Amino acid sequence: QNVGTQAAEEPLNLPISVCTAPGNCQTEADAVVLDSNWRWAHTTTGYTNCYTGNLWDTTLCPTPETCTTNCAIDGVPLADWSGTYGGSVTGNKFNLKFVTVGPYSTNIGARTFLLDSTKTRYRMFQLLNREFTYDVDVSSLDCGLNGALYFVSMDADGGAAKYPTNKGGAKYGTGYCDAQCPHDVKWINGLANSKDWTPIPGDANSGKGYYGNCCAELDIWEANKQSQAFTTHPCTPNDQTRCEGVVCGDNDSGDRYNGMCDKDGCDFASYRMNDHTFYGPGSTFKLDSTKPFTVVSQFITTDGTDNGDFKEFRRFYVQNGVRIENSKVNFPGITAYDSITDEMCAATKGLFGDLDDHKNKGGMKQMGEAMRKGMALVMSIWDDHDVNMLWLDSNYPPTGNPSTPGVARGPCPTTSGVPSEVEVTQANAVVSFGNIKFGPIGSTV
Repeated sequence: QNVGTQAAEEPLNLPISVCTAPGNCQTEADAVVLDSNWRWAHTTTGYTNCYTGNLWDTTLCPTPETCTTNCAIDGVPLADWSGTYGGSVTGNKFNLKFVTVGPYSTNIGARTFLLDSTKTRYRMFQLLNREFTYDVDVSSLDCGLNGALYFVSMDADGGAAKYPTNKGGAKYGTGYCDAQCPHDVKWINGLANSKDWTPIPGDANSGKGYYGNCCAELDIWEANKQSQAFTTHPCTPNDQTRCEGVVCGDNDSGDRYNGMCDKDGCDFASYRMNDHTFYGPGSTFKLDSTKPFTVVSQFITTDGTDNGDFKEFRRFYVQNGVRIENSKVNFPGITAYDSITDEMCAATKGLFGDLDDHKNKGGMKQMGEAMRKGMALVMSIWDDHDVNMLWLDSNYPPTGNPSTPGVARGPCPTTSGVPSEVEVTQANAVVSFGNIKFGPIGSTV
């Protein structure tokens, strides 16, 4: 995309801490940028929309190459972050509102990325043999909503170096890809994704174009107050790849397990792994989701070095000063795993009857190659038009028997999560991600 002249791009400052040992950290002066999907797209030398609601203007955008010539994406000034998009920062805490009813329109959901101290590139994290940690508040997110923090194998400059027609790069939140190979990305490989664009029924704001955009993804946190998961999604290859046909692994053509990305990923979700009491909204759960807590993630390698292969994603929590170890897998004949490993993935997927696409895509080792190259940090809040978040917090499939291992993922009703309902009932939901810390293992708490 070209860049417009109607509004200055002003990302929100967000300090994080880079640590060398327990309680010994230095501030890093980073900032948050809005994904280019949420930006106003209009004529390059005027005011006229190129995209409105969930459609491209067919006169300005008869083809992607003409679309891209005629149109531009514009900036988000400070005032609009809060007024239009519902983003704000207080000290080292970032807050994202699910629904923001602005002056002249309504915004639903948000995806944002962390920029480095220059505000010119994404802050890339090389996660192998490191620990990443943050404080979270999800007490106001219920069934159907997801406040997610995760990493993806985006390019640090948004693709600007590879794609000449991308003039915005990271400064305009360009280049989003993930292991779902999404077709709802509006700009891919520096071009409008306007070919064969189709609105999403029941989503006034989105559609799906001809291409998708795939890359590896490491989900640190997929959650609401009812259920939470962490998940590895390798791809072959791991880097940003525009896809079409079977390579995207589209759910709608029966191709979920035929594409380049592991779509299901290898998940550790406490409730699905059969500990219903570990996490939930109340003081008698082990971890109380009505209150804020710290989430620690350790990326362990085969040799304890930056050069080894990734072998294990470990997790623990701290809440009101109390260290809380992860829950464990709880099924007869299955070892009580408390972390993600290749072995854990094969045992659990074998029990659940799930295809081990994680292993087919090269497993922990392949996931770690992505982490070694460096991944971008994403913070988002969203509802789910395809499956109503039932995969995260209910029975999936909803017709499945919940005593069958793998089906039950949380206590929410199978009728929950309908976007038109949650956008009313949960209009005030807000996720907070704060006090981010990154360092060697053992250094962040």
